Amino acid sequence: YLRKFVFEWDASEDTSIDYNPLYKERHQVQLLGRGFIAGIDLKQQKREQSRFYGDLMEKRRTLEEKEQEEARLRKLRKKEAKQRWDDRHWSQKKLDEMTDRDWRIFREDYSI
Amino acid sequence: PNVVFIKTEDPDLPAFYFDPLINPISHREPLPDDDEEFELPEFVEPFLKDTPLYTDNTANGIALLWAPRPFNLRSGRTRRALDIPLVKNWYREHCPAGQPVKVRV
Amino acid sequence: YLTEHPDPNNENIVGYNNKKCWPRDARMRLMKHDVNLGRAVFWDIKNRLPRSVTTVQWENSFVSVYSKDNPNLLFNMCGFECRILPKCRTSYEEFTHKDGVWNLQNEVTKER
Amino acid sequence: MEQTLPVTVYEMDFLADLMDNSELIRNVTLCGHLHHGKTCFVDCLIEQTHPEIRKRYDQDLCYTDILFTEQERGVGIKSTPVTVVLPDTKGKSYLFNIMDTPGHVNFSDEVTAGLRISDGVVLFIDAAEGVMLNTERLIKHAVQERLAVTVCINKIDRLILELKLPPTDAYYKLRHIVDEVNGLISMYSTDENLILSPLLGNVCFSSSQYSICFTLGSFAKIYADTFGDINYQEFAKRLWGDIYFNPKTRKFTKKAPTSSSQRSFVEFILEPLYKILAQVVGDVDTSLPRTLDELGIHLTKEELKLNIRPLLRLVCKKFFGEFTGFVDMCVQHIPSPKVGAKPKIEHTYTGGVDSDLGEAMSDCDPDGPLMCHTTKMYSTDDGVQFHAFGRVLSGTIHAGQPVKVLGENYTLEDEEDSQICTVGRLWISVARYHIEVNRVPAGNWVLIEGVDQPIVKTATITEPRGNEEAQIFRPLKFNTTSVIKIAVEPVNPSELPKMLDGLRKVNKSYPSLTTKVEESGEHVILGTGELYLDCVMHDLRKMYSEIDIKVADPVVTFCETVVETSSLKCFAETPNKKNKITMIAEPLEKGLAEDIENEVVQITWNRKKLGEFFQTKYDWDLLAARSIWAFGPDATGPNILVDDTLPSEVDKALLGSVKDSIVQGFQWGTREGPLCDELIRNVKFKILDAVVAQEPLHRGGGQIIPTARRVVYSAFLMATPRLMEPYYFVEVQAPADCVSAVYTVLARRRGHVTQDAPIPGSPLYTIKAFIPAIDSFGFETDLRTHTQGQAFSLSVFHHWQIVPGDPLDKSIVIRPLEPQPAPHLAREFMIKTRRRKGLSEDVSISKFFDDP
Repeated sequence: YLRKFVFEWDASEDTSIDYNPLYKERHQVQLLGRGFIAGIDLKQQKREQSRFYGDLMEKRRTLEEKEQEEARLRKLRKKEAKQRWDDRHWSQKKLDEMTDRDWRIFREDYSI
Repeated sequence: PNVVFIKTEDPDLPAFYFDPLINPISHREPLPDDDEEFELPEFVEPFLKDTPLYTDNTANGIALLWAPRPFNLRSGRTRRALDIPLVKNWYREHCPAGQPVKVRV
Repeated sequence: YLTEHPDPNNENIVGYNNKKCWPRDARMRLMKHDVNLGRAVFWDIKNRLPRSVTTVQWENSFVSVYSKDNPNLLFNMCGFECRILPKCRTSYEEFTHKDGVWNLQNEVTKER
Repeated sequence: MEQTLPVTVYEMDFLADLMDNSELIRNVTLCGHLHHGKTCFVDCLIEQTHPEIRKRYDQDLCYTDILFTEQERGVGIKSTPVTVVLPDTKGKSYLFNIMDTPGHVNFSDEVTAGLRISDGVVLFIDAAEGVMLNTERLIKHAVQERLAVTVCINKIDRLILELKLPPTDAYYKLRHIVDEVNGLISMYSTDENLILSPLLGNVCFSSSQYSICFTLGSFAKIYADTFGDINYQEFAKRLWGDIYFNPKTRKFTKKAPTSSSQRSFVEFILEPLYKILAQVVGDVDTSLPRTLDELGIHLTKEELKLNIRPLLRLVCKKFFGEFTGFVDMCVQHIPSPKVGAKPKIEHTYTGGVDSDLGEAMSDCDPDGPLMCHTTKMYSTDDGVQFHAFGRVLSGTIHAGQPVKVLGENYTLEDEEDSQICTVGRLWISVARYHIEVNRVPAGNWVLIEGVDQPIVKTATITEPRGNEEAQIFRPLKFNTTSVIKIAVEPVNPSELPKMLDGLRKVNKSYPSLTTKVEESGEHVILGTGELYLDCVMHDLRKMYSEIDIKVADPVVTFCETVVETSSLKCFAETPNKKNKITMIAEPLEKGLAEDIENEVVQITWNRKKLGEFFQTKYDWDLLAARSIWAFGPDATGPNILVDDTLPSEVDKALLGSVKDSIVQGFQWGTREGPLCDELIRNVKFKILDAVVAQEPLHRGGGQIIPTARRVVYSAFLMATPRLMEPYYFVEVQAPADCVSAVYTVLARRRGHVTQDAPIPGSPLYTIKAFIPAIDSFGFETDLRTHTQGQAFSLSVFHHWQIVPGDPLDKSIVIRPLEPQPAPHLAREFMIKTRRRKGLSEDVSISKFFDDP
């Protein structure tokens, strides 16, 4: 009411320096607890999500629905644990379980 | 209008299923008298009574309805590998809340 | 003035000379009545002078009005841009001694 | 006439022939909430009746919403009339006049313009969102305008492709929507004759995106076509309402067999629809041909290669065919101009049905006296000339015919607000093209040309040298009140006249717009919201006046009131030093002003009934209930003028001589008000004493009107004055998680959340709130930005609430540019407005008195 070849941008060119709390801390999207932002790790997004919809399901789901979801989560976690157990670190890989890719990972990941 | 498409997580569940996300509806008519002589001919049945209500690949199609543009289609024209920006939608959206100053710029 | 130079569109403000050196709250505020009065005064002065003898251009002149709407009285004299602000008018503050400020006081009462 | 027109299924001669017969005409207003599918439904009808016009595979073509601003925003802004010839279920073609109204609440006034020239209302309700704020407001307004009401439950496909509800749950959702609409109607209408239920045919289920329009009768006729032996009317009677079907006995019974069979609606209607949609969207390549053959629909190879949405639209167009269910619904339940003329005259015509001309118009005869009534003003593409749009109630309007146009102030005693104009041309108004016609009989909509000059908002077209007792139609009563006030000036004052012209034009384009000039020479525009004023200013900048215009920040129009009686009996004499009037002012009872505004009480009533009402509902004294003079500034104004002068002290006959002058002064004073020149609201004025000069020449006229205004001002000021902010009602459709965040936004704008109930059958919640209008600027933007766009809000004027501060508090110091704290907001709102109006710096309590 009142030269220089710069490869990286300058920090003064930044925007989004707001004073309104409604605009600084913007409430992220919770796509019904089932949609995730692209690129980011799915497990990280699951861990850091607001967990509001998990409470909503645990409050609204019937006993049979709870059993169904528990069984599905059991199977999915079993598959994930199999993948993790299979994905043993090259050194962690058992002597006999060290394949050619595991030996290459042990040779490359080590400092020697 | 807010698309209220409920994404299905459990494939075993029926395609047309009352997901807990949907708010349950609190239940509670000049009807004709039952004693009347209305009869339905034997040739008459529901239009697709034999047709199953849902199939194993029905929820997949309903999900494909609301997919991003390259997946909303079923027929299309081939594009150059140059012409496809794999990460254009990434910076077209809002920057993630916790990020350093250089990535925001 | 408006009988001789009518202004149905209130266009008298478009060409009003004002001292841009001072800040906006320090300049003359182009109120409708103040602008009309300044134009009327300049018009009367110009009419008092025959055009062949001498001419008083509006673009090279400057009229400043002090009234209930304008607290600052501005004038340029001998290279000095002076702006008088009365004490009882839009001061409401304790004043120190600044070099560029002249403390004008009434002679008969010696009051600033 | 003869001109170039687009290819259509019917013929223009048939359309003109249908206009003569008033028994085959339906005047229909398609109203509803924002983005509920009205425009897409009209587009589907146009595609049905225009073979050459086809909707794009990607972009939902909108035949209505022709404005550039409408196209860019995507929000309907102005009502679009469309006259078509639609086939019924039996095949009988009916003439349909459809006024596609905008769904946004800010443009609710537009819908009012479409409700004056219509006999029936079709309310479009989203099958997913259900009943929203604008649907309730439009139901109240329609049933209060004495209009037939039907419902189209649009976007049923959202129940199938978005919510993925089970068919029984979809039936439950539809039944709940119908029940809620019925409850709203019964709440706003004393009569219970107009119960809405799909059994009666009042309700049609539609999906304008995929062209799935059907009622029970139409879909039962589909069954009759595929199986000839069944009678469709009885089947449609049996299709809805928890009536189960037994295929062992082939009979419909209220008792459910097998305890697992679905209702008739679910088994026969909903489940086949689900199967069709699921086969198209899920099993297209593997199992679509079999179901297409079972339904008798044959699609070409090029047609089967379409994407899923175009394929759904094509399949459902081939299956359901024409929108005959909509035609049934609007033919059986919406009166024709012949049938529906009597309620329209009884409600809108000022002279009433009892008058001779009212009886003449009750027949809607083409060969009668001309009584056309236009409520819209449509600007041409160039924006220079305006066409007055409205229905012809009697007689017949002819092109090139002399006409008497009556304005809103035209009366029999004062006929000055009337002008003789020559009609230029007549058009039947389809959306994107106009059919020039030589004449238009009674009961049809017309774009009269050449009559725009003497009218701003509302017109009464009649014939000259006749109808010497003709009166005007009542001006449009508006659903909401225009509050948001913006000052407008030109960038270059040299081009001031152009803007002025533009103002006139916008005053014609927007029915509720109010443009004036205050005492300070400031041009003032009143609107209903920020989107409404945005559209108004876009029109003012681009369509009408092409000049650059500066717009002040938006402020609201405050009201003035009192909270306790006057300290002393105020008084004033005339400049003649005679005719002393002594008055006091007191606040009204709770809800009395609401009763006056909502037409619950009218000064047009006789003394007996008005006194009885004021004595029983508000327990007034008989003398106090019979001494009431006038209601506020306008007709049914929130203020009340009473005289407590006992006949012993003041002659009632003498006071009645100056009664008109005193009432005029009261009305003017209440319209202006002494605080900041704003409407005085909810104040009772009592005339304690009245001396009156006996000679007529020393009273009346300019002596007693200003004296009455002065004494009203003094009585208002001595009584403790207060300001009323306008409080808007806000409905937010937000996801479950975002509800909390919504509160945060309303925390920063003095917003009070009244309720946060969820939407049954939908994963969203409707947060209702009461936000100050002065604090509502940018609230919609703040809410949508803070919640990443997932929360949407619509604000509409709700009431007037007293500002916390005290306006007459000279002790308060106010910095020029600072958001003042609440305890003295009124003090900020009074002086600053006083500066905007151009009045003095401050008002004194004894300014209008006689002692000082």
